[PDB]
Amino acid sequence: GMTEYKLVVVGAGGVGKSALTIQLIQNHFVDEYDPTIEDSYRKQVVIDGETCLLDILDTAGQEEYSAMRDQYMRTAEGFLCVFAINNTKSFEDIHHYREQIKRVKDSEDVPMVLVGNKCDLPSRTVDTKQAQDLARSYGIPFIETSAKTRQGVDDAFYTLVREIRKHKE
Amino acid sequence: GMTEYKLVVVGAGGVGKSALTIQLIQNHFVDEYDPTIEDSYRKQVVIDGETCLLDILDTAGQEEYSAMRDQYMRTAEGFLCVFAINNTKSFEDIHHYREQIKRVKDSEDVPMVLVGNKCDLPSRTVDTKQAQDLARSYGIPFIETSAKTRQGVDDAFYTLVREIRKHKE
Ligand SMILES: Nc1nc2c(ncn2[C@@H]2O[C@H](COP(=O)(O)OP(=O)(O)O)[C@@H](O)[C@H]2O)c(=O)[nH]1
Ligand SMILES: Nc1nc2c(ncn2[C@@H]2O[C@H](COP(=O)(O)OP(=O)(O)O)[C@@H](O)[C@H]2O)c(=O)[nH]1
Ligand SMILES: [Mg+2]
Ligand SMILES: [Mg+2]
Repeated sequence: GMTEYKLVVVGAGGVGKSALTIQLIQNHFVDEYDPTIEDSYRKQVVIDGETCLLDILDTAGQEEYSAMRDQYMRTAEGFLCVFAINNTKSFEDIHHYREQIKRVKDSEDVPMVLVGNKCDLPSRTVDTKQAQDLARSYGIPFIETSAKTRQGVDDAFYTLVREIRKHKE
Repeated sequence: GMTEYKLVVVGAGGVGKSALTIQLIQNHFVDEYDPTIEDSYRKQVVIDGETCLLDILDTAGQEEYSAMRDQYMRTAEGFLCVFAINNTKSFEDIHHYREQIKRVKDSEDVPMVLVGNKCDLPSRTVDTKQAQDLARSYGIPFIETSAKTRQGVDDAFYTLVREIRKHKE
């Protein structure tokens, strides 16, 4: 049937993983989303003229057991690694998330996008060059996003889908 | 195996995409064809003395998933972009369709014809020069048609096929 793409959003708490998911799914910005809510979202889209379904797991803290986490991490085809451009710690924490994906997927070639969220905020502590440099080093795309403005949210998810398509071609 | 040309008709609802297809297929003008109906038509024709088959998808621009739509947009060889000369909005909407075509065909060199329909009407708000100028900008032909009078309907479709023949030359 219709192609399904299983995506997982990873990153340090507070970077805007839920705001980005919900912007994509529900086309609105939520100012408060309880940190501990972990859940998956399905949305039909058209990417480069291809009608497909995005199956997205919005991840929370790595403390608590999630039955959903097990299946997705196992079966996921693509990952958004999200940092916040006003959170230096979160950008420093990116290599971790990527090394955990490689280990769980037992593979050095997992489709991934590097996402710098909160581009709507005027004091960046993580600049464009540093983000471009990391992504280049990983051989993945970097996309600047605002969950509040919708800036580049579609771009990030569509770029991961395109990255998955190339992993099969 | 007889040569098949897969054509897709695109444009804003109400420009006469269905009227033009049915004029070509059934050699009559239909005043009432459900705006939301999308389907494909196959018709044997003779172009410049070549007996070929036209496989045309008359698009309705609907939301629900259609495997046939996806197949046609991916496998198509040529596109009619249709506006109505008494519909300024529809001519303004032409760039959107061309950009969708570029994205799905993964190319900036896709056989295309710009079609200005309803030249039987005296209330023209989109003049010949502006249509010629857009087509020149895109590097494609512009053809004036009337589904009701059957003016240039054959010309529109046969012009697209010739454009496809040159792409494959
Ligand atoms: N200005 C701004 N605030 C954002 C953005 N994304 C998330 N936020 C806010 O940052 C906080 C954390 O967002 P949340 O989605 O809970 O983060 P998560 O735990 O990483 O999923 C909330 O107050 C959000 O409203 C963004 O792009 N811009
Ligand atoms: N006068 C005139 N009316 C037309 C012409 N082509 C279509 N129509 C009418 O305009 C409307 C739109 O036609 P339709 O085929 O439904 O457009 P579509 O939605 O683009 O497929 C219908 O009421 C048609 O009868 C034309 O060349 N001249
Ligand atoms: Mg959250
Ligand atoms: Mg129609």
